Amino acid sequence: SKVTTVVATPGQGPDRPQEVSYTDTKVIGNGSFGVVYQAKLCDSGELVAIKKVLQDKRFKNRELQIMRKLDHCNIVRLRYFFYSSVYLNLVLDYVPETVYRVARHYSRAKQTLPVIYVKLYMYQLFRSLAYIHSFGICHRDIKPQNLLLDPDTAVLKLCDFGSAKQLVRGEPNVSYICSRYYRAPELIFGATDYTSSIDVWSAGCVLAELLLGQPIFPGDSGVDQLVEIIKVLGTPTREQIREMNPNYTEFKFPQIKAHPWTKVFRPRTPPEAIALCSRLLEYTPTARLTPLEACAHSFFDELRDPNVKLPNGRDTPALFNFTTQELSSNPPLATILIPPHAR
Amino acid sequence: SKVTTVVATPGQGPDRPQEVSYTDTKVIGNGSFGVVYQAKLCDSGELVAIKKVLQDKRFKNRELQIMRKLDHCNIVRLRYFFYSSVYLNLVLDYVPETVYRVARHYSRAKQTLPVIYVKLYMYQLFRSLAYIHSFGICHRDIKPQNLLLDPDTAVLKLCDFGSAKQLVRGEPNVSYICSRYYRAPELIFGATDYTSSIDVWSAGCVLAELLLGQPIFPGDSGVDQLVEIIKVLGTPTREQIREMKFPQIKAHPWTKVFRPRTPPEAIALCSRLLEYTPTARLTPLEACAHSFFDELRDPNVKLPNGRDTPALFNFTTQELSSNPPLATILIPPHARIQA
Ligand SMILES: O=C1Nc2ccccc2/C1=C1/Nc2ccccc2/C1=N\O
Ligand SMILES: O=C1Nc2ccccc2/C1=C1/Nc2ccccc2/C1=N\O
Repeated sequence: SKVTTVVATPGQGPDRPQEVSYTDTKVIGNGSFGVVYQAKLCDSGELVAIKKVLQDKRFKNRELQIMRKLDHCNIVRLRYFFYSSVYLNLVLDYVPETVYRVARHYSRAKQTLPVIYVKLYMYQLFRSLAYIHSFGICHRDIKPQNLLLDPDTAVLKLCDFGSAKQLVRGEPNVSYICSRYYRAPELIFGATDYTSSIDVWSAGCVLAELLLGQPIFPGDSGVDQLVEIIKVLGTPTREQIREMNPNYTEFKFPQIKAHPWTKVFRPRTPPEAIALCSRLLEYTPTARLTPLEACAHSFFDELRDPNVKLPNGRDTPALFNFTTQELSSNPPLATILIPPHAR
Repeated sequence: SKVTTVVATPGQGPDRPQEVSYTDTKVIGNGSFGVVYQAKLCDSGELVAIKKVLQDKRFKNRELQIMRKLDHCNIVRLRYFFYSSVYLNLVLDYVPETVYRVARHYSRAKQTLPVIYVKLYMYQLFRSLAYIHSFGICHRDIKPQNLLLDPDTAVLKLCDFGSAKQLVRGEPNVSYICSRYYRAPELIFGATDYTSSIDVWSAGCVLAELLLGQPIFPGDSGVDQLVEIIKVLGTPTREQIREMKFPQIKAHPWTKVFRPRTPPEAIALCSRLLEYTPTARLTPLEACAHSFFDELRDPNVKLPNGRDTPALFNFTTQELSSNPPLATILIPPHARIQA
């Protein structure tokens, strides 16, 4: 078949390009950004994904700059990058499924994702967030379609850093990032001074969705979304509104009082799952758990049990190889995060 | 069959309570706002819609206050309102179809609505907007699901004033109103000083959608939406952004957007509605006067089913107030013939 050879620059290390050959190209994803292809490396026979985007030569691609610095087991790895035509081509790890597709399979089969997988996937997402956040980097587009999954190993990898940005105190950021159902209230209210905790709200929406079988805060307009949020969290206090967006414009919302979180999910739902959701989906941004505190939550204790296994009989992926960087926001959590048996 | 009798206040006359009895109730629409039912009046056997929403005792319902003052052939009429349980119930005209349902029928059959209907529906939507805007009222949620249609008469009625508000110069307004695909760029950018022209952008999105067979500016995030907009309008100039980090793609020949044989006037109207600079967009009245609607002003025009078109020229002074001289185009010669 058609073999393409290019001279590409390695994602990490010194800037020393090498000839790379690949074949068996085919589309696997789209979006406004550009196209994602699957390809096979002639050398190793390995499958990789190539994300191709139009690049204005007069400026540095921000996604590329962020990817060159990331190195984590729960984030898709940038293997190489090269230019063609002008297009920037990001050669990344290929993962065969997404949380989006898997949840949809269960959904239209009238089944819910077994909790052991909800635990595994969410724990790995929080690890990836603790890592990028320790560098001040906010993903800003956490949603099921951006959570890659390997069906057999149960490994999850965060992808698509096209909206990612280092958030700096006092510097304004656009409020129009983040996909519909996963946007934190402060973004809906138009704040430009938000923090990385908007990713935590997004992660809480994904957890709730996996437990429920459908999005927890749907709506075609910001108003409709806020109504679904109010039905569950109750009406925001004047103080809470202040904390979300210092410059709120003022709207009249029907004063509704908190709907018992336990009344939200089906009866069999683990109580720890519900408590974690309530600590993630909070109006006050600073009141939400940090990613690391989420990883340490009791909902994930089963993952720390010495004898846990995947339903397919294999062992769980690596869950405890935390680095100092990863733990930097709160070192003492290591006593919970790294169980007695792990190494 | 269960019959409900309530004592209700008339939509607009003097406050003379009336006894209203209805039956055969069923949900025809839902939403975060409140449920809309269809019901049958016992006496005349006529169908009506009942929109029921929770009513706080802190404020009087804004949709209710706005609808008590509206009277127009292209806006659904508030007949009565009454409270129950506390719920506010608005009794309104019933229309059997929506642009949303009609467009979906054609779309999933790989066809587009015949252009004569695009003309009729869009013209009537622009008339309804010229009317509410002449009172400074902005709908703020123009979308296919809020455009009611009568299949046989081709009459269109604007509905759902749950987001509507009188916009006053210098007063801030929330930027989180309006549905996803139909939001003006300035709302996506978070402006709180927008004008009624956000309804015009929304109307342009509906026209483009009816011509195309699918939404013209889809996207799950504001960023994705802006990229689809830029692909068509080109990159906003610094000045345009002011009036309201993306790749500098240029101006896309709107002609490349629609299928071959799409009327050139349809394309020109779309380009004058979907403009970055809000003040640069046509006003509703100017849109009605656009050449894309000339066929509706032809003395011999008929609906495909053979019936005559609905009333299109009975403009009032209020309706024309934003630009009286347009009447020389809006009211065709044959519509001025003496009785
Ligand atoms: O394996 C992958 N590596 C990536 C790196 C960056 C962006 C996407 C991907 C990607 C993807 N893998 C998929 C498997 C099934 C359906 C969609 C995708 C996808 N993308 O839609
Ligand atoms: O006939 C109507 N009068 C209304 C007044 C206010 C709000 C809605 C309506 C309304 C509606 N008519 C419909 C016909 C088919 C599907 C949905 C609707 C609907 N609404 O979804």
